[PDB]
Amino acid sequence: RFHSFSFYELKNVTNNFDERPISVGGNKMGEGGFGVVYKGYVNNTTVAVKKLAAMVDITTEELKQQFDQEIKVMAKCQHENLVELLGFSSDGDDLCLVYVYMPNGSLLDRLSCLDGTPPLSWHMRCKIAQGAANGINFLHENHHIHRDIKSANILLDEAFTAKISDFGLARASEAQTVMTSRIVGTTAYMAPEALRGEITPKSDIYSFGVVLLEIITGLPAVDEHREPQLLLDIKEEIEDEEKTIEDYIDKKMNDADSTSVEAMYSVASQCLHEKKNKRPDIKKVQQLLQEMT
Ligand SMILES: CNc1cc(-c2ccc3cc(C#N)cnn23)ncc1C(=O)NC[C@@H](F)C(C)(C)O
Repeated sequence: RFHSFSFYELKNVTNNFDERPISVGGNKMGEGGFGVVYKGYVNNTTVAVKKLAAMVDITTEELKQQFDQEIKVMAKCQHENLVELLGFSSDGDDLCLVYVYMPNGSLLDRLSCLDGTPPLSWHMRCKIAQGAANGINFLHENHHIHRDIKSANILLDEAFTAKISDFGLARASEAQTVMTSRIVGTTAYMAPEALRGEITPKSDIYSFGVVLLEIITGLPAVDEHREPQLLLDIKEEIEDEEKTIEDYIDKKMNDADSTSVEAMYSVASQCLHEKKNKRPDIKKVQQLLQEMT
């Protein structure tokens, strides 16, 4: 179970929600469409505090439903490859979620070496891939579709254990795929059918395939000042025999052998089937990654 903080704790331990980035003396550690994440301290524990906010176009009602989803999901799902929700504040007109602080931040930022952190070794990238898959597997076995799988939502503890975060968009799975009029996610990560409003766990797999390409290449999922602009189009250029995965391997690594890299790439490529029904389910992905080390 959880703890019910009021603001005055959360406000006051985040330097009154100091929105300046950590690196310039504030408390901001990251931000997304649904809020800003702040560094705080509760008792003797460093925490991450997410204060919700419509950073994109969405309703207060939608924010509140997302807040309630996250609690509901976290109340049911405890696992070492998921983040740990300590508690929340609903006090007044501002919603906060409090988590155990993750000392290595997001996988997106570590693949970028943001703030000067050292590149991830191939050995740690394999541990991260296996961990994220274990976490997704746990969600699907508990009949939850994540719907927002991306490197920004994979956090890393001091041993680089991968932790899936951000469950406000999650949905129960079951019978047959369902459709919604509200299309959510980050387009560079999204499966075809999810772009069309279909809700299905197969879309989590596709998104995980993109994360695996990020892990192998260190490239961003989308980059305007790059060609191609979309990472997932790398599969088409390798499949057309123009290039090979080795042309794209991240150079900021000295411990990556061709055989394990091709094994990871092969998994990513299966995940990235445009046809939803040709993709491996998460159990299969998990086993493929286990066989790879
Ligand atoms: C995005 N960044 C963080 C996020 C989090 C964190 C922990 C749990 C949760 C849950 C959600 C949600 N929903 C969002 N975040 N979250 N914990 C730390 C960081 C961070 O920036 N750590 C510092 C390092 F990066 C380093 C020193 C190398 O700079």
